[PDB]
Amino acid sequence: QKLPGNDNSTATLCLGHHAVPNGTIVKTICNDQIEVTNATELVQNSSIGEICDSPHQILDGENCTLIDALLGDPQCDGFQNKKWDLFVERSKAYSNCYPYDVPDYASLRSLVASSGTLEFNNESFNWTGVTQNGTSSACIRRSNNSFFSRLNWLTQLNFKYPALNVTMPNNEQFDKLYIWGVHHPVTDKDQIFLYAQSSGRITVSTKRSQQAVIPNIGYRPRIRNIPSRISIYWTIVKPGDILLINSTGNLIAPRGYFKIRSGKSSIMRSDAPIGKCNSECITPNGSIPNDKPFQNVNRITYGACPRYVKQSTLKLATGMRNVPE
Amino acid sequence: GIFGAIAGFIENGWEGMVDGWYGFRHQNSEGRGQAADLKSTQAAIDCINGKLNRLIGKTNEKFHQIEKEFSEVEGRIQDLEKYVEDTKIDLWSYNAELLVALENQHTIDLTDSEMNKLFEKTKKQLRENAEDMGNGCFKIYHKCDNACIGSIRNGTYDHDVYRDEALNNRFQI
Amino acid sequence: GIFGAIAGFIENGWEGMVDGWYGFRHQNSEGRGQAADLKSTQAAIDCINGKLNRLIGKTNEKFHQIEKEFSEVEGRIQDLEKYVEDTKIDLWSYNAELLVALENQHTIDLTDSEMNKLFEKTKKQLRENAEDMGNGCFKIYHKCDNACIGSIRNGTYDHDVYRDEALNNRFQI
Amino acid sequence: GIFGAIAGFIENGWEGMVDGWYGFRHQNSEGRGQAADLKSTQAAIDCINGKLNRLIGKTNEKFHQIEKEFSEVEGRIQDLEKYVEDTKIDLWSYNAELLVALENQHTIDLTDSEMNKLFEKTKKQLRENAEDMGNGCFKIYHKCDNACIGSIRNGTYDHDVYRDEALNNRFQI
Amino acid sequence: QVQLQQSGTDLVMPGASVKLSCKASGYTFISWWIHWVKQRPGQGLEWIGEIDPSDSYTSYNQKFKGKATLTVDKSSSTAYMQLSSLTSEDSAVYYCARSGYSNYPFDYWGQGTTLPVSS
Amino acid sequence: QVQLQQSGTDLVMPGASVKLSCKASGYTFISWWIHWVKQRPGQGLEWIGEIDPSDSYTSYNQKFKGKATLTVDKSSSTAYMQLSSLTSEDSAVYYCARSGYSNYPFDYWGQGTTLPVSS
Amino acid sequence: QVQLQQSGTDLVMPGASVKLSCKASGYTFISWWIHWVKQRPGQGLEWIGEIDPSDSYTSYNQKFKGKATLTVDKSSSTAYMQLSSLTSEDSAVYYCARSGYSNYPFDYWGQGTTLPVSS
Ligand SMILES: *[C@@H]1O[C@H](CO)[C@@H](O[C@@H]2O[C@H](CO)[C@@H](O[C@@H]3O[C@H](CO[C@H]4O[C@H](CO)[C@@H](O)[C@H](O)[C@@H]4O)[C@@H](O)[C@H](O[C@H]4O[C@H](CO)[C@@H](O)[C@H](O)[C@@H]4O)[C@@H]3O)[C@H](O)[C@H]2NC(C)=O)[C@H](O)[C@H]1NC(C)=O
Ligand SMILES: *[C@@H]1O[C@H](CO)[C@@H](O)[C@H](O)[C@H]1NC(C)=O
Ligand SMILES: *[C@@H]1O[C@H](CO)[C@@H](O)[C@H](O)[C@H]1NC(C)=O
Ligand SMILES: *[C@@H]1O[C@H](CO)[C@@H](O)[C@H](O)[C@H]1NC(C)=O
Ligand SMILES: *[C@@H]1O[C@H](CO)[C@@H](O)[C@H](O)[C@H]1NC(C)=O
Ligand SMILES: *[C@@H]1O[C@H](CO)[C@@H](O)[C@H](O)[C@H]1NC(C)=O
Ligand SMILES: *[C@@H]1O[C@H](CO)[C@@H](O)[C@H](O)[C@H]1NC(C)=O
Repeated sequence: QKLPGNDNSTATLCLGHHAVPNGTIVKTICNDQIEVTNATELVQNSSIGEICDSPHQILDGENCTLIDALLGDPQCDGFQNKKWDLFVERSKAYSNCYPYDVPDYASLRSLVASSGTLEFNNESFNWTGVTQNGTSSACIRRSNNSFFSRLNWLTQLNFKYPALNVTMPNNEQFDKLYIWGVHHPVTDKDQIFLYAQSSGRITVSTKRSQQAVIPNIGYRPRIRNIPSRISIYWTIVKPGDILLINSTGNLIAPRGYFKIRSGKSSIMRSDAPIGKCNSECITPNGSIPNDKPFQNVNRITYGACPRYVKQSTLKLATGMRNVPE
Repeated sequence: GIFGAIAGFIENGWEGMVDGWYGFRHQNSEGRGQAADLKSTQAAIDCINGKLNRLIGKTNEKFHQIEKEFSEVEGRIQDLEKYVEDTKIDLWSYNAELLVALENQHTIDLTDSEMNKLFEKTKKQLRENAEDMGNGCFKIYHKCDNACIGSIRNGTYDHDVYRDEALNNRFQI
Repeated sequence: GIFGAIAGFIENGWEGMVDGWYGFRHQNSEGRGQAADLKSTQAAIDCINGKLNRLIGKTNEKFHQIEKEFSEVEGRIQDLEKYVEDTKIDLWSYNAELLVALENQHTIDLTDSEMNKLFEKTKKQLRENAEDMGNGCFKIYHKCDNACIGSIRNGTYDHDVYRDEALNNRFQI
Repeated sequence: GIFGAIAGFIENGWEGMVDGWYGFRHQNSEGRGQAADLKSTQAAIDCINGKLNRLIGKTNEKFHQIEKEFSEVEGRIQDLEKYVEDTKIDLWSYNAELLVALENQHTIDLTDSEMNKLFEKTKKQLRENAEDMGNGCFKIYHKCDNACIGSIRNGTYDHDVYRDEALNNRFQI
Repeated sequence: QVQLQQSGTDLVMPGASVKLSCKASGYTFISWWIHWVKQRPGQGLEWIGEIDPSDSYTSYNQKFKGKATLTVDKSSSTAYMQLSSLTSEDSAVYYCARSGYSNYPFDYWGQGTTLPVSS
Repeated sequence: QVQLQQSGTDLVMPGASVKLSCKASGYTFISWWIHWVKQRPGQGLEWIGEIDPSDSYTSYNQKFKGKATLTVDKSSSTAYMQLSSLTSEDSAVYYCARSGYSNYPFDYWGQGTTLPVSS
Repeated sequence: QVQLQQSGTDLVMPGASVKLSCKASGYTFISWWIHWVKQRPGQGLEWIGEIDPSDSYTSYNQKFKGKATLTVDKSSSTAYMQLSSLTSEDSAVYYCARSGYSNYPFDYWGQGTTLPVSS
């Protein structure tokens, strides 16, 4: 735009554009590196470093797992009747009770996290002729031998184990989740001493499903000086159905229902500390601002979150093309 | 950049345009002067902020999903979940890359279109009272190009009382 | 890539163009009249109907699929099925939104480009016989009746027999 | 939206360019000649080669995946795997079709834009010494010794002595 | 919908002047032209003139140059004919027609205003 | 494939006129120029003329002004050469060359027609 | 950042000539204009003149026409302002300012050079 030397009969009017100095390089479909005046970042590169709980009821799992809090671990007794929107499980979590192994651990954890509540109602179950509240040395609660708080270990009484046959109908207007299990002893002598029968059998059935399990007596590697395991099963009773628990031994009896529901709850595995914010999105690294369309922090998300992409940066051309000099 | 204005006949941009995006600049008898064009600048900002309201915000809520990190080996279900998550991530990464590239190309083409639109609007306002020199400037031939009869290049240029074609528009040396 | 015709120098659309999409309109000594342009209208209709062929009618057959509504609550498999279906629905919804936005932008750019192309064609038809008034009409500086008006609309323009009469009135008048 | 040059004002192509894509072809008193324009050809080649760089050679490594062919017939898991694979294939086929159509449309728009940009550059260079015939040619109203034809193509053409003579040739009788 | 309302019948003495009316509704009055057709019981349709409501452009038939005057009212969306010196040959049915421009077909017609010029 | 078929060998008496032929096949005849090159048995190649088949545009060498006359036949896709007043210095091999244009190179050449001008 | 380094204090005898300096750093010197403002202790700010570093365009105030002359040095990115025939009325603080163009506001200002014109 070299303007002439101002002749006083005829002169020029020029047109131009913005061209801020030293703009930003973006990507187009012709040029992979073109400079524009302004550009915005569309990928959330980093988080604030911590989870924080203003919109969502974040429940810190601490050194407790969701299944342990479901079962009633003495170190997880502080989670009784607790609701949440996101259970943050920590990598430091462990178990300090009787060893257990859920055969469908992922499914049980997913359904309990989707229900998103630990509210528990006790039922007056009709256990007749057996001994309730069995205790173990590997499960310590206030310096005494204890067990899971939501599970009832039923043993022999006076060297006799009558064949259990109980019934609790769902007369309410909601689903009833019954958590139970089968005890796997270590020896035939131990099985005889515990349940007075050489072999047990549990048939927890409803009006649309049945679950028959057999205890597997045998030796196992010792966890907390216990060579036995308890595999945990669950049963869901719809309104109008009837929970029929009949057994002849090796029953870890339930104590009530857990009131599963449908909502917006989930579970996350994270190690970030919990602070104070107002943030809609939670990643295992921490809460991110959900103002950018995309992210590269983590593929695990909860809430209104940007979509995960593999790109590190994506500059949208906010301004015009920069032509300096 | 298909209209060929920002990188075309305009050889370079103008550092110092701190108020607008497109503007006018002159040197007449009453000295040099600059002004910004509010209409084209506002139209460009309007379309770019429309893209910004489409992109910024509007995040879908995904509360409960599948597990995406596994600490053990299971087999079929693990492979299927990993395959589904990798497929979703690859498809969304391709969508993000294509959207960014297409919208950047559209933004540059829109800027070129707005610059060419302002240039052609000024050319149609001037009619035969000015000649385009190919630098994006308009050699205006009568008098007082942008001081007293040239603040009216907001839409009110008379182009009839200054039909001065005899001075230098059609003249012999 | 707005060419600045449909919302630029053409101030408003013509409610009354019952046939055709683009057209001419004259003001002669024999009265007013107007007619449509078949070629540009047919080109715009051809591209829009081609978009309609690739959109309307072509559907894929999906006979057997997975369950998408569940009455009971199993975990791992029903959550992968729900996750897969939600991922497919979100990807296809994004594809639909991007496709609709891109096709609408291309349609608007095409309909602007056809108007600008027809304007530039009828501008190149009359080299020094008409001047751009900048409102879409051309001040043609000679006695033109309906015969030469339809010749301009026709493509049988001469631009040489009227050149003297359109060059005296353009400059001396 | 295309411009109006490649298939519109530029009538039927030339086929004589064996070196360049765009160029000039004149008829002077010294005889006819053809020459290619390196700048517009190189710009179109650069953008087309960039579009080829996004696609050719850039592939993602997918080592272990799910089984996609089943000899036996099964239930939920096999149906889910088939559904996931069919969904991925359909989404990538739609992405490929949309990408091919969009890049072909942009390549056609780019070539049309480059031809129109070269024509407008030549028109701005020639000033009021040449006229638009509508065929895409320039009736240059001043004779030259092929030096003007050489100086128009590279970009070193001025009005020079050939302004008064060109105006006298344009405005006669 | 689009309608062109007209008066039914006007009794006018011979040698006088009348101002017919054609109320336009259901459409933008500026964008569409208004024409005028006269139909005698013993003759065919006869075009009288056309009016452009945007700027009041007048172009009449040669037979009706000094007979009819076409005016519009943009506020009330009405078009008027000022017939002058009505004779026995002017007793016919008058229609108002919406076309779109001068060289386009009459899209919608009026009901027809009979004008018996008799004493 | 593109090729320029020519006549084999014409034995023409001195002082006579000959009309050589260069049949074009395998390409669009009107979109490519045709040249003519004469090669003496002792000397090198000498350009004679060029023709544009679209409109029969002619421009010959300065030496071969009145000697050569280039014509084309768009129906049969053949380019002729009316050599007139053959002498002893006109006995040479004549080639026809396809081209993009006047300044574009000789893309493809014919087989060459030997023209012995002897009695 | 954008800085306009200026001299601190120059002691000049009356009736002599001084050449102030204003070094520009942190920005492109060519594309931004440079102005000069004089502020007396008993008066307000007074604009002297402006310079375009691209092609040395000069336009001064009517009061300071022969007093000041504005020059630039594109190599060292320094803008000069030569004062001629200094009197007692010229003893004031002089500021150099970067604006952006002629009619645009002064973005960044210099530190100001006090010029006591005394004997
Ligand atoms: C079938 O095969 C399995 C193989 O897995 C055998 O299982 C092992 O059996 C041995 C023997 O009972 C177990 O060893 C025991 O480990 C206990 C736990 O050890 C931890 O705690 C002690 C402190 O209490 C620490 O010192 C130690 O480092 C560990 O951190 C010990 O407490 C036991 O000690 C008992 O025996 C010693 C004598 O050896 C006494 O001095 C002690 O006071 C105490 O009474 C004992 O060492 C072992 O843990 C079992 N599991 C594994 C994985 O090896 C089955 O026994 C075998 N069954 C048959 C019928 O053959
Ligand atoms: C941008 O470039 C300019 C030189 O043109 C330089 O002074 C400035 O420091 C650069 N900005 C950054 C953030 O590096
Ligand atoms: C487990 O958590 C409790 C409370 O958070 C803490 O007191 C205890 O030390 C933890 N256990 C270990 C082994 O750190
Ligand atoms: C429990 O079972 C015993 C069986 O002996 C029965 O007599 C008793 O009524 C039952 N009680 C309830 C509350 O069902
Ligand atoms: C077992 O323990 C529970 C406390 O969880 C108590 O309510 C119940 O009465 C106990 N039953 C017996 C038989 O001690
Ligand atoms: C219009 O063109 C057609 C064919 O091109 C032909 O009738 C004639 O050349 C033209 N007619 C009129 C009335 O201009
Ligand atoms: C035309 O451009 C060429 C570069 O290709 C160069 O010789 C010069 O700039 C121009 N030619 C002449 C003779 O000036």
